[PDB]
Amino acid sequence: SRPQVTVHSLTGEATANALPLPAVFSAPIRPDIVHTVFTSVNKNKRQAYAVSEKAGHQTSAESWGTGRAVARIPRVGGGGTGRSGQGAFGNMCRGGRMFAPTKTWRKWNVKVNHNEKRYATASAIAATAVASLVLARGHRVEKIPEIPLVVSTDLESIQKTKEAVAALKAVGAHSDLLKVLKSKKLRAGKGKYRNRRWTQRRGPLVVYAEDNGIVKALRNVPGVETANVASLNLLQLAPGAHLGRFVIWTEAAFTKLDQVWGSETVASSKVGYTLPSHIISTSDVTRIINSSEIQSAIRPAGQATQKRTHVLKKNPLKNKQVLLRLNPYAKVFAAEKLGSKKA
Amino acid sequence: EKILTPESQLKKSKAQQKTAEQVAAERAARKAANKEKRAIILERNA
Amino acid sequence: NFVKQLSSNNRKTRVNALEALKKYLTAKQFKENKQIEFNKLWKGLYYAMWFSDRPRPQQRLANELGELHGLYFDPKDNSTADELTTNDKAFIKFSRGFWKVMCFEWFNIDRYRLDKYLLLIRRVLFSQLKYLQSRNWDKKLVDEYIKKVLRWLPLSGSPKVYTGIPIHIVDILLDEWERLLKKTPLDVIIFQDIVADYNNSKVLREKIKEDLFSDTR
Amino acid sequence: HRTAPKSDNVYLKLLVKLYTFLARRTDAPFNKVVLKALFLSKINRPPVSVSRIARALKQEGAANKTVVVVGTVTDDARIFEFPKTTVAALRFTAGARAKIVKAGGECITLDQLAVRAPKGQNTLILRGPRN
Amino acid sequence: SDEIVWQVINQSFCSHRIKAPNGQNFCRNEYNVTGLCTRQSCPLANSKYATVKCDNGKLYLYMKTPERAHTPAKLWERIKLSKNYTKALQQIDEHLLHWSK
RNA sequence: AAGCUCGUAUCAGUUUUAUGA
RNA sequence: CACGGACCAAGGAGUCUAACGUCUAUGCGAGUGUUUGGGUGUAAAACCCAUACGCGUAAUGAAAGUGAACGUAGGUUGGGGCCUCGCAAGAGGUGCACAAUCGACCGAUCCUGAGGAUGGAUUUGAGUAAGAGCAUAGCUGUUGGGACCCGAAAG
Repeated sequence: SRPQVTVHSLTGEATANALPLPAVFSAPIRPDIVHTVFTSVNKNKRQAYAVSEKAGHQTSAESWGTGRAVARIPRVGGGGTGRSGQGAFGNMCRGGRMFAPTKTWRKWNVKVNHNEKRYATASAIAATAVASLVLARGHRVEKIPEIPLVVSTDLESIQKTKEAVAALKAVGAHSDLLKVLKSKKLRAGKGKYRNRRWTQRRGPLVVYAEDNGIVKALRNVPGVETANVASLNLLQLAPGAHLGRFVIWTEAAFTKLDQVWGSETVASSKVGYTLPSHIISTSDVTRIINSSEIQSAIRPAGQATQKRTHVLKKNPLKNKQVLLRLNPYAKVFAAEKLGSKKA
Repeated sequence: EKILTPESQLKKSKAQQKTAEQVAAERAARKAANKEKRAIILERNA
Repeated sequence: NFVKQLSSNNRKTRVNALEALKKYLTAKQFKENKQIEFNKLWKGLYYAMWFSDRPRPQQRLANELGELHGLYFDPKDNSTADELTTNDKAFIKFSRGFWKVMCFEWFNIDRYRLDKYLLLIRRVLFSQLKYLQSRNWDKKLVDEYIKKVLRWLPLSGSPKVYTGIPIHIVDILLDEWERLLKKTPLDVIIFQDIVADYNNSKVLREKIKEDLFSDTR
Repeated sequence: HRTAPKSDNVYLKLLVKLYTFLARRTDAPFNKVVLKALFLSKINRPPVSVSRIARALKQEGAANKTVVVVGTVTDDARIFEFPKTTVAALRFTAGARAKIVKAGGECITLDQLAVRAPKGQNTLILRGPRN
Repeated sequence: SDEIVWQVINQSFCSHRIKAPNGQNFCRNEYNVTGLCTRQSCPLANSKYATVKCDNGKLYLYMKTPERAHTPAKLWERIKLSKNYTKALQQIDEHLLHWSK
């Protein structure tokens, strides 16, 4: 057993009821897998494109030949047209065939391991309960009264959008929606004319367990994606393969979340699946090292940065002072003169 | 009332002094061990 | 329950929850039995300690928590020439709780939280002992308690225990034994028996032999 | 000479982070084995059968030994009998993990191991069959 | 954890770093002490963490315990700092009692 | 380039002595 | 020597795919692979999964067959480590992977001939020593595709 999460109601006050932690939230937060899983999964909702099979070969051009004092590129026949006697066929040639034309049967979709895929989302979900992780991902969550923010199930019932944004204002995401909204920008590409004209920031994900008009309530309010706890996307959770979307859960969703994934106590629901195990015990190292344990079986430390010995080469012969550190006798060699010795 | 040292930080002072009083005893017995060393070298050079 | 009021995210319910527990522990007859309900109680009282990272109410909370072992069975009634008459028996389980919980949770405590739990492990071993009765001179209690400390943490031959844990008792016992304010029931130096033992923690083996026996007392 | 791990797994980089520290500060050459071992590639971290663990404790006087394998412990159905022994590794296959729990002993991580055995007192390091 | 928040934000994106031409990094999290994004300097990795901010002319010493990690709204815990720089430094040293130098 | 054993007494575009056509 | 270059702009050449590999990473592991399909969806995404199938998990042979414990799945020698003693230097014990030698079991040999029993003759083995695989991705190799781009006498 862990701590236990408080649930707030749609005025923003703490109700005496509090839910246990599901312990999907104790999955490994593997940013490595989230990346290598996201990437593939992001390429899956893609269309083909190719260039026209005919185009480039829709010319009737002939290679002029050897010893004609012009380059041997296939040149169009005809006369009086100005397209006569000129380069078609060849990647260099204007109106020629583009080098190795894009075909439709490029691999566009990407096959993932179903386990890997799942691991990902667990990590994703975990990181969505960390706050700091969420603050670094974006998401103005300085005013949300706790993470993970779990909300009373009467959130689903709200019909009119107007009221259901006031569910969020009271909860505190007032800021996160104004992060979006204010962020509306023109796309900076040719995407201005491939129907990608706009782009704004990704708001809160809302997670309901069963709909009573939440999906429609929020479908307008910009950036606010909702998801049924039974699905739960990677792409909504790790947007752009950055861990930790800010997530509101509903009381009902949160409770079911245990069934969906499974713990030590409960089963699984996904068939023969188990949440993955840590290859460490504590995701912190500096508790192992600044221990009572390890620091008891250890040779002592340095200064972190050595006091350099011998920086510059003082030479004896000249400099008397060094010629006394090497060989103390030379004081005695000089009081007796010794170089100047009579026989 | 009044505030105490943390128990890790309290242990530090205990195992700094187990080294600091150890080291200054090692150093001061080396200052004499090199004074004696010097005198062996001087008498050898002569 | 009590665990969930003690492991609450709300502060003001964890204050009241504890006071209610104090009244409840005083009530005493209800809690006569079950090692596991005791174990749990301790687990509950762990989370309460963890919610205090301010510097001087964790200095308040740890002492009050240890203080439990006292209020829990008071020597005003006084067991005299007597065995384990459900005051003593209650204490000997409630210790085992703390010492299970704190053995279980030694890894999982975070760097900036470790300050507390060490202070708690001091206050507790002081307020344990403190109840060996009013004093520590309890011939039929002590040898039982030396079999419900020895058989759980100072054993070391168990690798299952976290060898950083005894190391801490090792340092602390003497500075808080003399927070008793001479002779008593010291047997306790179980340490002599294990300094001793081969096939143990080469670390403790040399941490006792340097920190314990260097001091004269 | 192999320097730092080619792995991307950040929990493994956390181990190295510890063992590169324990290598240079402890000077028990147990550590300088494991820390070098951690880096090794995935064809040279071959999996250790729970069988090859059971064989290794038949070895005399090794009744009280924390067997360590930097690689993975795999389950085996062939062997019924298994000693009550503490076993540390990187990966415990759910199967194996169980096969050690029911027998009594513990399955423990390299950092659990690093705590209990800092210098590495009373350990045994096994390797999976390379060829 | 934190050692698992760091190495994610450290590389793998702390969406408020500025890469100076210098190479240097700069956590623009309106709360950190040194403008630089560095372990034990970022208020996101580290869990105990103090700073001074101003608000009006009022300079507060915000402090962030690790108790309060559950509850991101009551995260910081501020203090008006006198305004005689002499008492103010003593004011500071009081609260920092037993932290990282 | 990776892996394994070593980290050495592992050798060298070198001289010498010793022993043959 | 010879070939190219009057100048300037824009274009302009190791690509994609299929088979088959190496290596590294990740997931799981004696298993492993959801995505032909069905269920579901805020809809070419995401989330779920029945039955099968694929590759691996237990070998020796040519038509017919048999089956891996004398065993801490060995006897020694080393052998990373670890343990005892020593301030150290060392010595002593235990020995992983692996290497070397002695072997054995299983199948197959050279015979003995009670259709081939039984005992000897000796070796042999992508043999067992007591599983490492499966899938996805990346860097890359080989081969086929117009296949780095441009250029031929053709039918």
